[PDB]
Amino acid sequence: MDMTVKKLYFIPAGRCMLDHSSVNSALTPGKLLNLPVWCYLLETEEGPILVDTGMPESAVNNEQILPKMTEEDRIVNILKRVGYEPDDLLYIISSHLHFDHAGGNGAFTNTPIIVQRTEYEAALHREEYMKECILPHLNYKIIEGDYEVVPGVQLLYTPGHSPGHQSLFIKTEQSGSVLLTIDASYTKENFEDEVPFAGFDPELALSSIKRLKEVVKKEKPIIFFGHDIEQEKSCRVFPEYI
Ligand SMILES: [Zn+2]
Ligand SMILES: [Zn+2]
Repeated sequence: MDMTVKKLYFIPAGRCMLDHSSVNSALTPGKLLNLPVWCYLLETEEGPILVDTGMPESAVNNEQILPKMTEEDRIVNILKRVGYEPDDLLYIISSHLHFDHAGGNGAFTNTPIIVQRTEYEAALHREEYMKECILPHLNYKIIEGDYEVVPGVQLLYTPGHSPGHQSLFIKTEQSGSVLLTIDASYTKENFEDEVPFAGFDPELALSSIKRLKEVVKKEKPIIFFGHDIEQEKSCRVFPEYI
């Protein structure tokens, strides 16, 4: 039997202000949304695993897209609070390399950073990628498609929102099956109702959602969305875990 993840921690990593048309492509632009930024910490048998690394420190007190980030929201300060130094981490998982998911990746210079090849290669070329998110000499562990990280921790390839976006399917000891969509769906309605949202390839984003729905049919997991203001406040967050 595969081990489950001992603890899954949801960690607030600051916020990001966007036009409301980013959670619903049909909306008349002109209203602001203040979205939560997340990272996740997985305690496993072989060691702690961090999923995403917050915003780049150039966003600290430095707000189309307006980062709302304090010093406390820097990944190493998050790491201090959880009780680890970067080198304690078994793996870093980058769901993708957008600035609000990979901006702290430079803090981890020894830990393998799991990233999809299509994401990594896009970040080497596409304009939307900040250098903080694609530093050249980190220990990248480049994968393609679905991948088991450690027993209990699986990566589901869900491109569309970005060229190589990936989501997480986790089994925890306390909660059983958990799906973290990350940016494969910002909100429940992006997923449930297939309300269109911001992305590199919306058509591919839809098929990724359709694939996740096949997984949900079979596994019936609890699902946590990437930037969901409605779901946010009833999540148990660090120091609590699920
Ligand atoms: Zn994104
Ligand atoms: Zn995001």
